[PDB]
Amino acid sequence: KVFERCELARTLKRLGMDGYRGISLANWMCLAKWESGYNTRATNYNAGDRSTDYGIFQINSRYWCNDGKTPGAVNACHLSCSALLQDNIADAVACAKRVVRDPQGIRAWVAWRNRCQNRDVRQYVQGCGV
Repeated sequence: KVFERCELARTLKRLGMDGYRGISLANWMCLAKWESGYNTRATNYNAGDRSTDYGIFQINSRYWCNDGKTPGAVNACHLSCSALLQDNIADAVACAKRVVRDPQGIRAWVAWRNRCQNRDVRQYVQGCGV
């Protein structure tokens, strides 16, 4: 749901995202701040695009998961977009991993290279109390 910044640090560390694919949770948490404000239920919609963002990392339902009746959904994460907004973060993390597993990495969302493009984001997870 709508949690705080420190919760996101332990949330990704509990799943194993802390220091995954060469990136650190510090960059992953700084993105969730502007992406959904540390909110898993946060989801964006589309106007005739068949791509609804679902999850704390805003994942569209046309190239990552399928919400239910989305034909464009490629099912990259292979799951339900609705689970990404649910309290369970496993779908948000499992689908987020697939997004960074590509050659782009953590550069899929523009908000990451706008406020965290190779910036000092270590303070986001450093000093949380894990």
